[PDB]
Amino acid sequence: VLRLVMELSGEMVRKCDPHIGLLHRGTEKLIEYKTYLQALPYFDRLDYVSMMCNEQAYSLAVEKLLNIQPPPRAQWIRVLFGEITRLLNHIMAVTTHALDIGAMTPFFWMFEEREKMFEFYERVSGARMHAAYVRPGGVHQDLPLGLMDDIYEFSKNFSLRIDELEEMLTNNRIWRNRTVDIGVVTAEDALNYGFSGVMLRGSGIQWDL
Amino acid sequence: MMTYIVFILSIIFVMGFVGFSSKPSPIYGGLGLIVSGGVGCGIVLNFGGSFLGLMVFLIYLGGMMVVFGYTTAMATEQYPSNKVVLGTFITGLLMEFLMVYYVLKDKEVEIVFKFNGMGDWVIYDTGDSGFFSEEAMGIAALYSYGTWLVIVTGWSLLIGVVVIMEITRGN
Amino acid sequence: DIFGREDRFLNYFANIRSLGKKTVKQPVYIVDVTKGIINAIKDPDARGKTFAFVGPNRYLLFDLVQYVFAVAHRPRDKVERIHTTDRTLPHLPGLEDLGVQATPLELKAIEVLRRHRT
Amino acid sequence: MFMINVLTLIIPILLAVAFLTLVERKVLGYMQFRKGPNVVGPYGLLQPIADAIKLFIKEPLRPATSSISMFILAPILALTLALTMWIPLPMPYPLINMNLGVLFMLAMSSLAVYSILWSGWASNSKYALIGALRAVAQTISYEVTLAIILLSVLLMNGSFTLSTLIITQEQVWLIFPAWPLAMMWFISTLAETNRAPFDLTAGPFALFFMAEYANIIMMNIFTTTLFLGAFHNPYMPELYTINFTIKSLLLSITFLWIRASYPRFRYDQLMHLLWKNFLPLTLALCMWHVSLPILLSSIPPQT
Amino acid sequence: ELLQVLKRGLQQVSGHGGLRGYLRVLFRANDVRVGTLVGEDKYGNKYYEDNKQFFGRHRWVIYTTEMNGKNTFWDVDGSMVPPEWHRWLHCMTDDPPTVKPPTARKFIWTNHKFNLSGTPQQYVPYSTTRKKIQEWVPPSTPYK
Amino acid sequence: TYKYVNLREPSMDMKSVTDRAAQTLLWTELIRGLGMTLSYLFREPATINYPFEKGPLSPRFRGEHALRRYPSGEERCIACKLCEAVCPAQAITIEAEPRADGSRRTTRYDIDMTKCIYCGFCQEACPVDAIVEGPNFEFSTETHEELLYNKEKLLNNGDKWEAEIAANIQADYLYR
Amino acid sequence: SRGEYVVAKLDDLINWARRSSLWPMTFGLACCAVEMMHMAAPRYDMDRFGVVFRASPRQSDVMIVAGTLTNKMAPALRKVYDQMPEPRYVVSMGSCANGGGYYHYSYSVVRGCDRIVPVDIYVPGCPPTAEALLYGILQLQKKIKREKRLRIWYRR
Amino acid sequence: MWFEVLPGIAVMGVCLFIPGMATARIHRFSNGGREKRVAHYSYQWYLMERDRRVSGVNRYYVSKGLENID
Amino acid sequence: MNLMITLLTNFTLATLLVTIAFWLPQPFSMKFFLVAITFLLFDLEIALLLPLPWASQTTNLNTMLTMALLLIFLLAVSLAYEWTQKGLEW
Ligand code: SF4
Ligand code: SF4
Ligand code: SF4
Repeated sequence: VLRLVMELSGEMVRKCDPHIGLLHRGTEKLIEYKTYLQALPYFDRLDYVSMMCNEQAYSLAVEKLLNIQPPPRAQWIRVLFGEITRLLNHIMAVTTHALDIGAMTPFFWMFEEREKMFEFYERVSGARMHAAYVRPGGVHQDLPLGLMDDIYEFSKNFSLRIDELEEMLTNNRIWRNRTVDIGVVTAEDALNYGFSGVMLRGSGIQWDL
Repeated sequence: MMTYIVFILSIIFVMGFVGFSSKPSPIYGGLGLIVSGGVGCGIVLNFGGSFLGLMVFLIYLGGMMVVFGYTTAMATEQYPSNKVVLGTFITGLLMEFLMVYYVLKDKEVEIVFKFNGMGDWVIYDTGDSGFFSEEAMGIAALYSYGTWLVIVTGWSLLIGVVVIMEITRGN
Repeated sequence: DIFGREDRFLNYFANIRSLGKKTVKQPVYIVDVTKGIINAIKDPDARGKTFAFVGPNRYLLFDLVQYVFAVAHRPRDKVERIHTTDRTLPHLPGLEDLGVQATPLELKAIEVLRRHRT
Repeated sequence: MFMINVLTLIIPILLAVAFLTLVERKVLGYMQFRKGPNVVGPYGLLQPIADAIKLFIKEPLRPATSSISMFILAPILALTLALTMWIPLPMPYPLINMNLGVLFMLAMSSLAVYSILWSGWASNSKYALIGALRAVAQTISYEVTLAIILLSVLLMNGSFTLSTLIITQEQVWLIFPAWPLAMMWFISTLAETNRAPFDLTAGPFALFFMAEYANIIMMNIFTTTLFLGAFHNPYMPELYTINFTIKSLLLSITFLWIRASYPRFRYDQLMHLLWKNFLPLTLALCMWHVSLPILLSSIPPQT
Repeated sequence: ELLQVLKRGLQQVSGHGGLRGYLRVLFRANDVRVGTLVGEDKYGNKYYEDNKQFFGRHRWVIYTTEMNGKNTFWDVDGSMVPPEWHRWLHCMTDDPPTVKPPTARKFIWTNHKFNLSGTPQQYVPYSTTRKKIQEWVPPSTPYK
Repeated sequence: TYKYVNLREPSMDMKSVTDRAAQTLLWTELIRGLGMTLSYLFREPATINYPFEKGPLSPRFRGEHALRRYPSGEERCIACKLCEAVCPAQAITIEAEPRADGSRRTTRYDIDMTKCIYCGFCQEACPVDAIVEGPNFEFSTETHEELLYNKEKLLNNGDKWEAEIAANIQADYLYR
Repeated sequence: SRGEYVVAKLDDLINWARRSSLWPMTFGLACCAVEMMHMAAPRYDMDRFGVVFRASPRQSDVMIVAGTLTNKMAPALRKVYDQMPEPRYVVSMGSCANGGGYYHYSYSVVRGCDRIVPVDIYVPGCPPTAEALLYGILQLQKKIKREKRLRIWYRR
Repeated sequence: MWFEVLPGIAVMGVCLFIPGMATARIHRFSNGGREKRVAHYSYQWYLMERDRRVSGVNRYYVSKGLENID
Repeated sequence: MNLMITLLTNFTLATLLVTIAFWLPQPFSMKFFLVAITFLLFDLEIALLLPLPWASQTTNLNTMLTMALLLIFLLAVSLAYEWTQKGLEW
């Protein structure tokens, strides 16, 4: 939860200071007093929406430092779950944007789809959300028999559901009337304000790691 | 609950007028004026009374004490009763009692007049064949004959709009 | 008659409206009273004998209730217990000889007289 | 007899409001992918009974404010509006015949505005005051539109009495000679119910609860009488009453059905929307509904 | 077609056992899809598996009255289930547990004592530890 | 390989501009959205009944913190402290003593259920599979004393059921 | 025993009324918040049980506190807690909040919400799955079944 | 499906069906199989007043049918 | 007195609801202000308009038609004046 100190002329602004800091935990100090393998769930859950991508970042950091190459099948499963987790992160961002702006039901439609996502993480590792699951050195405790066909079915149904989400929202005139005029970002400001990723995608410059 | 019901509602009417004439906090004054307007509408509908009191009920108690409470909300504070206010309400109660006493246990009340003090069912119509509720065709005469009158009224309302915006910083 | 955040007679003073007499009376705030109690319960040789807590002020009743109203922004068994007596007993010791300081009425009275208008 | 009629009006407001709350929660649940409330007893009617009596016999939200008198006086106004604002609405034999009822509807809506303003002044510190002030402004910004549209639809049938309206709706429905005026009036009723797509982002919540939900059912009944319906035959009123109830239920389901689908507005976009989209179009359709009956040889039999 | 749904939808209540059999399970919580009768087991509980509904509503359970003397006609708990049906009922498996229920081991309970917190009979923590430093005993024999 | 959107224009065919005007004044696509939401209204709810039906899971779920014992045998733990050495919030507390028989044993084997975080490290670390993450998850406890597991609490929690745990391991000891 | 029996049924009435709905405020700091929003999901419904998610604190019955409760968070937590009516219950969800847990040896972090609020229902897990949390809420309702409040007022 | 929502809608519609039904029932009972004479104008009130005058029972729904011509 | 008795019964029932509910459980912006007065003047011109259907039956129709359309024209003139002279802008 942010604290926000907004200095406003009314139904307008003048300035604002977002106090971030209320959810400070001490992850850096805790990892400075731990090992690698014990501290790996910190890099599973400091970001909590991405639940495999931060593991991927820590694992490729340790493998990049350690001069030890992972096997190919571990890399393909890592890419597969990275794309799955990317899907989960964007669908959470869309649905909680919709909840914060109004828009109560498509939130729950895509949360049904994300419940199937959590069911897939259950079937793979066991966890609902905090599947640590990634040793530096490839995927440990690999996927069982009877997963890929289910991912295939989920892919077909989810392509249908995301076309239906673009039908319900997305040229919805009142949501366009709600959010067009705000959010302008110059590419110079996008590079000098330390922006990275979706801001750089959405404002001008081609950039993709 | 007797014959003098218009007189009773008039007593409650003067009660409300005294209740905000005692100078309270302005939202309590607005409350007293709202009760006063409701019972005045009741009086004028009791004397029949088709349209006019329900018409003012939208205007004053639909669009004027709204702005009273609006300006009381935005401007004044009361950011921390008084003997003068409570004493003036006592004097209002006592003078109403004195006037009602000189009505009831005497013949009549005369200040500089001759008020025949009795029940105000007189005077009243002896049931004539109205059939169209003569207040209604009366207010309908404002558009049959009102050439000059609605012109000057609407022109003053246009002036009211431009004067309000100019004083509160036109343009 | 101890006074505190959920006092009986201070709330009886505040939430009111009643007569007038005069009676000597001393209140004492609760936390140093129970500090004396926990001193007696953590340190022996103070057993056997009996103790009595004494407040510091001990002044007139009606002026004290006026102090309560003037800090509180507004101008039968229990009420007879506060009308009747509150006397001193110089026999048995109290806060002083036990080695603990009792705070006066005023600072804690400001601390406890919340919840008036605005 | 007279007070029997009074009680048989004003006792089912409790049942009707509480069961409206169960129905609206179930319809939100099935517009969503949900059941419920259905596990607590049979199908969840006892569940509105139980949480209604809980919210009654919950602790009073103790002030923490001042002005106990005004804290009493605002929701007593809201709920006496809620009880005294189904009375002149004709389902065929109304409780009180009146020469005029529609300006009474408008005046009681303005009294609901008074209720909101009194609760806002007696509420809290300054932020609740500013929020209640903006709520009063967005509530008051529609008793121009609703009033003038209701004026132009009573102009098609003359009398204020509204029983002449339920006479004149026998041949064809009134949605056909005024569809856009009726649509704009229905959007104004969505504004006056203060629900989605509009904003509230306390106590007595039971009375404010009851007042808003009775206002919803009132506007739905007044809609179902106002712009549609069917013929009324004497010596069989229950037929028209059943048809009336079916149409009002389907319109209230339509209301909640539109509620569950769209995000909120922006406040300056709301006033922009209001003035610069309703108010010339209201005036235009109203002046055309003035100039048309004088040119189609049809001035109404307002006797 | 609407009279063919009412004709189909009234049979599972009439085939439930009558009316007062269906009164019990409807006042209990929800179940209306009775008709498969897979398995009864200890604490008298009943396990019904339908395949026609979706994945999540295959396997449901009806509890009993006084399974361990707690008047559980109402207010059914989780962990009122035996462990082999607990394997079957979360769908970790897809085999019925009456094919191989037991293990050939004589240390497993017969109660499956349920959720016990909030009773006069529940759990406390303690120190499973013997004597710490063995404090000295004064001479209890009378010297001097 | 870049596929950008929001580069279009309202083309000035008269049918196009009158369709945008009809969209402005008539709310066509709003009624389209209502139609989509009614299409999801007339479906069936994808819900369950909780005290009767329970949701789907996997055999590799991490639950109860139960211990095991040998087939007609002893405690499976031999007090080798590896679960403390991998417990990332140090909820594992072990104090070990032998006995007069000769086989080494424990005294105290405790878990903070506050500090447990359900990795799987004390399952993948235990060299004889003594501590096993259980199948279920219903703790839901009204007090705070009743979440500090003793050794015999873990033994009766592993002996209230083990054929469940044995079935899970016997199904899925091959992968891990 | 006519008064005792009718007062007993009256206590059953009010306890059933309170255990019926219990619509909370969802506090929700870290990923336990996402698990609460996913026990608002269509698989596990709160609104089968009168449980409406609503962040209006004055009309909140119970309060689920979850996420990593910090020392910078705690005074605003208890200021929320004071303006909440006397029928109130606290459900501590999640290994962060029910005893510190993983961030337990860390500065600026409260060692679990025992040290801030009175706690009624501890539910562990990380994340405590929607099945477990819903089991905890049913056990809360059975605590509401066992209250004997009006019996204590009767024989008081 | 939507079979669960329909009994709640049904009972709430019964609560919407009841007040006008009972009101029209009471109006047809307390007039003797009539509709109550609505009083909009002073003309029809004078007509109703001479109606209640010629009844003699100090009510108006008696309507004294044709057996007092001469 | 009929509707007054109904109003009295509803008021007494609501006060009984309040007593069972209570005694038994024991700066600004200037741009805000233009809304109120602008509404007030629109509502006053509504007050001028609204007895129009009672006048729909007299022997004068052309003068009434022209003055009624003059009144809505002047209301739209005031609307366009504040609409173009930044009276309601943000
Ligand atoms: S699962 Fe729990 S006990 Fe085991 S290592 Fe992790 S935190 Fe420690
Ligand atoms: S890792 Fe296994 S055998 Fe070793 S001390 Fe822990 S529980 Fe015992
Ligand atoms: S207990 Fe686990 S799931 Fe909950 S907030 Fe903490 S890290 Fe997240």
